[PDB]
Amino acid sequence: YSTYTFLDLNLDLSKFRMPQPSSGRESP
Amino acid sequence: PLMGWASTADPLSNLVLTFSTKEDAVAFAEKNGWSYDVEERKVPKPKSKSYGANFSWNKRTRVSTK
Amino acid sequence: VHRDTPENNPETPFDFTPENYKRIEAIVKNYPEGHKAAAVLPVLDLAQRQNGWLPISAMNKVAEILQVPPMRVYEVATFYTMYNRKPVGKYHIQVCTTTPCMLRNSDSILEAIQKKLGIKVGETTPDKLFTLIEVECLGACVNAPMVQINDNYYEDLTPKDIEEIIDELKAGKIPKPGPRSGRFSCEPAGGLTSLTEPPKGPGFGVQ
Amino acid sequence: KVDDAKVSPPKRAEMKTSMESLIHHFKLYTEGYQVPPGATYTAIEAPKGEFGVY
Amino acid sequence: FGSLKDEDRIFTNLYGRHDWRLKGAQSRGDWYKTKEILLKGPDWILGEVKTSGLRGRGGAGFPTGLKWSFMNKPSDGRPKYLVVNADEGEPGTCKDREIIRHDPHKLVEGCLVGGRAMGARAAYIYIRGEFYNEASNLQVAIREAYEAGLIGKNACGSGYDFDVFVVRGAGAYICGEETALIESIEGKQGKPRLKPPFPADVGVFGCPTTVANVETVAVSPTICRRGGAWFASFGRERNSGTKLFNISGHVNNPCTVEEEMSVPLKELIEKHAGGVTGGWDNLLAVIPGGSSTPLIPKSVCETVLMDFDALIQAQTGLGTAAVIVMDRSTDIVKAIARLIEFYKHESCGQCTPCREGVDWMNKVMARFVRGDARPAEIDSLWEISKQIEGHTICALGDGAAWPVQGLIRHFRPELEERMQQFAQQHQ
Amino acid sequence: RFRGEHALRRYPSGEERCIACKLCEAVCPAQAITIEAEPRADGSRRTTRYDIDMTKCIYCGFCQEACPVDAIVEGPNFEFSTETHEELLYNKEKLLNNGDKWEAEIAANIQADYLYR
Amino acid sequence: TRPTVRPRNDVAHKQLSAFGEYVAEILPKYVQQVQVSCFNELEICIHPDGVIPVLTFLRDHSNAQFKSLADLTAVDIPTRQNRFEIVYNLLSLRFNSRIRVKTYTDEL
Amino acid sequence: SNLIEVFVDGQSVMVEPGTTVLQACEKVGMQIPRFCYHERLSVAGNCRMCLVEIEKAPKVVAACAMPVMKGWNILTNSEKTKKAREGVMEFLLANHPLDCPICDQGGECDLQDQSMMFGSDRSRFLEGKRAVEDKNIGPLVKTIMTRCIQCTRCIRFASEIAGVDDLGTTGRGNDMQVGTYIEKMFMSELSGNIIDICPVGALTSKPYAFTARPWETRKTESIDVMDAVG
Ligand SMILES: Cc1cc2nc3c(=O)[nH]c(=O)nc-3n(C[C@H](O)[C@H](O)[C@H](O)COP(=O)(O)O)c2cc1C
Ligand code: SF4
Ligand code: SF4
Ligand code: SF4
Ligand code: SF4
Ligand code: SF4
Ligand code: FES
Ligand code: FES
Repeated sequence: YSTYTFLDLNLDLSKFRMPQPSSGRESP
Repeated sequence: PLMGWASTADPLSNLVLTFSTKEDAVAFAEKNGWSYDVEERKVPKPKSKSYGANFSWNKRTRVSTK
Repeated sequence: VHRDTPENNPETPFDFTPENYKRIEAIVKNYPEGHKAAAVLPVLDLAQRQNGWLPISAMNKVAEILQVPPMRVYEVATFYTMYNRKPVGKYHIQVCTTTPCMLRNSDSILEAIQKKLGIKVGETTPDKLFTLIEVECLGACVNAPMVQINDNYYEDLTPKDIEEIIDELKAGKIPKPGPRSGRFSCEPAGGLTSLTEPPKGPGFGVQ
Repeated sequence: KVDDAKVSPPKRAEMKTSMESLIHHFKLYTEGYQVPPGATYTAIEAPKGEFGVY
Repeated sequence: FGSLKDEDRIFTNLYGRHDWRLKGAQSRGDWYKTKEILLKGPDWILGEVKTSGLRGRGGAGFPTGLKWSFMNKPSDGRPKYLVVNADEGEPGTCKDREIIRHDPHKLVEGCLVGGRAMGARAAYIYIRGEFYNEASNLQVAIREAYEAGLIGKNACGSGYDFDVFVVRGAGAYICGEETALIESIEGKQGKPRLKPPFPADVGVFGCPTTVANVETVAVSPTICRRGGAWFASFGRERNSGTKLFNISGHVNNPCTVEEEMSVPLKELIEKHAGGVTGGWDNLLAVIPGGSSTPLIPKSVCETVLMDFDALIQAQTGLGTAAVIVMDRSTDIVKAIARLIEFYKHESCGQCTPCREGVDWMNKVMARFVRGDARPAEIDSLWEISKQIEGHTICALGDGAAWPVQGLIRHFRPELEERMQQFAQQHQ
Repeated sequence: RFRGEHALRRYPSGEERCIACKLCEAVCPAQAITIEAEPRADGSRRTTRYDIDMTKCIYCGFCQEACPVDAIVEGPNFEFSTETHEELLYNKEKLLNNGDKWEAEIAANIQADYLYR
Repeated sequence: TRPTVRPRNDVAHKQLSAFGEYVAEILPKYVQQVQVSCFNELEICIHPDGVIPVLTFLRDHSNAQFKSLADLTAVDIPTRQNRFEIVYNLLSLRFNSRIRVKTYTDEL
Repeated sequence: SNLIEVFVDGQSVMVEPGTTVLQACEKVGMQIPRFCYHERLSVAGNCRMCLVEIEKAPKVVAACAMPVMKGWNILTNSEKTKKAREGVMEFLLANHPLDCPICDQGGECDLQDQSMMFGSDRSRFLEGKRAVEDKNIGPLVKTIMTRCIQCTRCIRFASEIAGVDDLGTTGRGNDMQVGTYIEKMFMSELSGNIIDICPVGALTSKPYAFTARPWETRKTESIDVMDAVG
């Protein structure tokens, strides 16, 4: 019910814990 | 020099024969007795192609834009 | 319509807000590095969120962010439906016409919008902001021919809503983001109650 | 004409609307047909004798 | 089938619609026995869904208990991921945005539980961009529990605990098929791969993944929880369990519907609650599914239950679980012609069978709705529908023959009288 | 349907109906036609030289029926009998003159007979 | 198959099969290949020493007259290791049948 | 050692575990009709013009891109193959202009040397034929993108060898074009070499453009000297 305010979704608490990332490499 | 028709002597100029093999190729230039020069048959690489190798984890072949 | 650019604005320009650059940090952290390489679906759509409709100079900008060739981005922005390249309005309205919505009496939620408004059908308003399109396949055909807006949707449509939602937004109101009448909770109506209780002894996982 | 169009050319009012008709009008006039191998012989009654083709 | 039911009760696999839709404390159903479920190994859950043999609610068979255990390579050196669908691409489905409406806590209950069966690393769920308010509350529903230390990265009590990474498309295609979603999860244009390369659990994002549906994993907590000897509840020994329905088209209350296997549609559609059109002596021409099912008249389908083979006993079965009718006022040809018009505006464009075969039809299907000159084009239009089956890659080739191929069946005086009217009018 | 002198028609107000598509030269059995095209400056392609011998011309009717754009037509006038072999070679700019000395003659013929072929 | 495709018959395809079966059975000094043409005609390959006798066997007999020589022809073929190809052709006036005699050769 | 004995048309042949149906059937001397597959490129499956009816199966597969398992019966000429090749190649010859008087690949084009040999006999559309517009790329390559069977063969060239990533696939459904979205010119070395690749008359030569049809030329092989490798 708000068109903006995606930083509450995206990077608010999901930046503190990602987790972790390790995610491998794949450089390539 | 009246039209532009590419007129000519050289009465052979249009002769292709179709021989089945090399073994019976040179066996006709000798029986009538003129010189020759032989090319070679070329057949390509066998080769290694595999769809599904276009998607990699660490390799370099990875295509896009499709 | 066409999908080409006859050089309106090659350099518009369109640069981002320093509040927006730190949100680009969070997206790249999600994807695994190396094959990260394209976060173009939130990154280009974040450029739509700042502007409203993105010109060709916005498409050249994100290529320098993600070190991709530019044609990798011109391609992707012209496939998906939601992105906008022509100029748009303040309220981009969607009348969800499909087969069951045709059966759900879209006929009065059809024109008589233009008799209510005064524009051409399927067309933007001549002045500024009302721009009318029609879309397919969003959720409930169990409702009426529902009308989505840029942040919500309006279930249970009717010509009285056509007499309201068109009317109240010209003054700038919020015409009920939900079902304006009927069941507020989308219930079976004759099967709605079903004796609300704890769900009959949790704990069968002994096995 | 024989109908199956790999032997007959099509009508002039047919090679002028549809697409599949040029490809069998054009290419039936650059190269000819394709006929399978093998010899044959025949004979009709020409009005003084025969007329045979090998 | 048993006793022709398929009832509706309160002992269900859903929590509740009207109770509470926001964040909460996971009152009775959610997180009841949390760590004891995943305390055991994978083979405790591998083959455990064979007590139901849950076929899968994506739109096909191939049971979801089998795709997780079997067709699942153990490991070589590379990670694994989960891809949970949430896109609803069949028109008039509404099976999603009702699960996400009031019960969002249940989806992360079996996200970590379902991924233990594969042993995958991360979880990528995929919501349509157009559903933005409900998907906004989904990320809020993460922080209610996941942020509270219940899940990740070692919570609770196990070394296996991971995240959920939410993305959005825009207006995409990848609902109706996999292998276009794992392409559009990258950034490419979503023009899908071939479906058997090396199929979707061999070649994926960079490393093999799985593709499941919403209630393919939303029922997975309670199906591993309640189990039984209840998981075979209704229907025959072919299909087992209870599946979510929806009622659309012409009704007094087009509403959400919950039931179990093999209920007859004559007593099911009239119930909950009004059948406001002609229940009888009108047509009540019904469609079994969303878009992969053609028309049926008032014949034996009203006597036929909702088993998978019951509709396969008829000409076409369906797994979308969407019901739409048109009794009296609606023109029969007019409604389905705008469903062929639909496919021109979603189709990919790679294969020359689908592209430039649908538009062969959409140019001429709009002629039949008008009523025009001489027939016997119908059998030609029937042959073209008979000529897109194994030719296209994805199901939308196969999902574009079927509303044509059944309209040509079942219905003789459809346009034999309509084109007669224009032939009489021109005369 | 008579066969005779050659011609090249043109459209209402002139376009030189030929397009140099090279079929009237590939099914002459006697190899009379000799076409050499060039991209003309406007962009549409045309001929430069067009040569029909009137001695190798065996009078088939294979040029008349191979043409897609309906240009080269065996016209219905047997008026001939020149006195030099240097003359019966035709150029392009003879045929047009010979094809615009009449088109009231030719276009009355083809309108009667295009309904069969 | 359809109209505008030639209808065959198995009558002459069996009789001309069966007839020239024993032209290789009773002169197996010369005849070295016999094959049946699909359009109901016969070819019979004959070594060039049997140029006179297998004609002379045919020329008069009770079972195979073949008393009319329709066409003698000759085809040249490079790449054969023996160039030419002499092809005889005959007509059974009592019987309405055809048979061709294909004798290979060389220049010298 | 390390081969699968696979029976083509009821006749054995021994291929490596990991070849294609295309190459294996090209070993015993047969050419399935090819559009979207050139040897020196990658492999895509986006025209569906090789359709082999594999024996003892309901479905029909593409012989371009699939492995060959334990010994199949690759049944090329049947009554289900020949109902598919004839059905695919009526589709693309619909949305297509009526050239070959003036299109410059009038001698070799593979909507023409299939469609006598394989493919249909007559047309049933009977009106339509969408018409996109052309543009320019360079003064080497005349570009008429009306013709365009959309085989994506020129696009996989650029992402491959001639590493200028410039062309793309722009659109959805029937509405797509091929050429560059911006008005960028595409020019490097090997830039004019695409006009051999292009299997119909879309990409054609600019200086040669309207001179002569290719059944008249006299091919004599030769070696060119402007450079090191010859
Ligand atoms: C007509 C049709 C519509 C479909 N719609 C959807 C859809 O809206 N959402 C979805 O996830 N899958 C849809 N699918 C099927 C996908 O292929 C499916 O999601 C994928 O195969 C996973 O299936 P699963 O549930 O067995 O995991 C549809 C299939 C068909 C034939
Ligand atoms: S059905 Fe055809 S258009 Fe649709 S995804 Fe498959 S190949 Fe592409
Ligand atoms: S008349 Fe026809 S065939 Fe002759 S040059 Fe003109 S276009 Fe070509
Ligand atoms: S009449 Fe026949 S031979 Fe004479 S120019 Fe015409 S096509 Fe050639
Ligand atoms: S130029 Fe035309 S024929 Fe060549 S690949 Fe592109 S679309 Fe296909
Ligand atoms: S590209 Fe094909 S269809 Fe087009 S003119 Fe050439 S041969 Fe005809
Ligand atoms: S399709 Fe229009 S609302 Fe569901
Ligand atoms: S035919 Fe080229 S893709 Fe299969």
